[PDB]
Amino acid sequence: SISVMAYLAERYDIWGPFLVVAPASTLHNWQQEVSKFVPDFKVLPYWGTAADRKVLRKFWDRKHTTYKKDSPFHVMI
DNA sequence: ACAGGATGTATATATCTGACACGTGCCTGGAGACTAGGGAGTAATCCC
Repeated sequence: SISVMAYLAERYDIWGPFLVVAPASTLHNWQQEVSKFVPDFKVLPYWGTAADRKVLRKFWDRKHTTYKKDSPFHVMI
């Protein structure tokens, strides 16, 4: 799946809004998988408080419509 | 009025979040020992 995202990210240069969703036990290992294989392009999780949700989604929620985001954050996990 | 398929219930598990709860670093106001000025206690006494 990460290979699919990387291929259609930087062969066809749309490095994309990425949205991986899974059970909430595995996601730290998913963070480690992202951290191994593509820290070249970045990632952003959510775990905790609803206030933490509200503050983190401000530095998440799409910020820019046109290109993809021209982002410092493009993988919601 | 009866048949059929919807929703409802039941017993047992599971995950995941919310609004509480408890736990700890650390300042400053309370406690202790002290003196001495003095308001208060107290006997005395005029007299309303």
